[PDB]
Amino acid sequence: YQPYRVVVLSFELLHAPATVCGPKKSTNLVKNKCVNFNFNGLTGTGVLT
Amino acid sequence: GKLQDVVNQNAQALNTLVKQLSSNFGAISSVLNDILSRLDPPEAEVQID
Amino acid sequence: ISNCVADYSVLYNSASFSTFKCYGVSPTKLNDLCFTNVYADSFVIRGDE
Amino acid sequence: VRQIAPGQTGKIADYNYKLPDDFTGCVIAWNSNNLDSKGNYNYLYRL
Repeated sequence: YQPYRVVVLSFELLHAPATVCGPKKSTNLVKNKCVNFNFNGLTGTGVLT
Repeated sequence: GKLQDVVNQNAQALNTLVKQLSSNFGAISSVLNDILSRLDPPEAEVQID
Repeated sequence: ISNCVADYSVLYNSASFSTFKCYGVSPTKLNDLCFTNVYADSFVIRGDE
Repeated sequence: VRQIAPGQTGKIADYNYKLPDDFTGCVIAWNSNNLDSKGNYNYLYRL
């Protein structure tokens, strides 16, 4: 019966540009090589050409 | 006509196979890289399965 | 909430809370994503509610 | 006590005691307010 404070956060996850991002910051690009990329929060393994 | 119908049936079957890669079958997404960039390993297994 | 660089580890590593419960994501991955629009809601209810 | 589960986050899981996801075995906990608390400043955790 004691009071509790409640916060509810809600968000979308992939839309029109990012506009709120996390605490990490960029590295420099490496091309023609297998990497694990991350652009605005969309990951994947590939080769950037 | 009998030779063209073989090419038409072999192309409907390969187009259905590519189009089924955009179904989620009950998971939270159809993209495998968005399940892996949003869930920790125990929760992710139930969605990739 | 918009146009930020929000840290999230400053919240859940602080042990102020008895209920942290994320739904579409996992709390480990929140420092890697970008959220497009964030809403926050606040109220006070009883214990069991 | 909720952070001694296979896959959590906070202080005890991130810095003190971490369980593996492939974990088999039981977790037991019980309340000891009298015998341990005289504040007693010998029990420590890593910040």
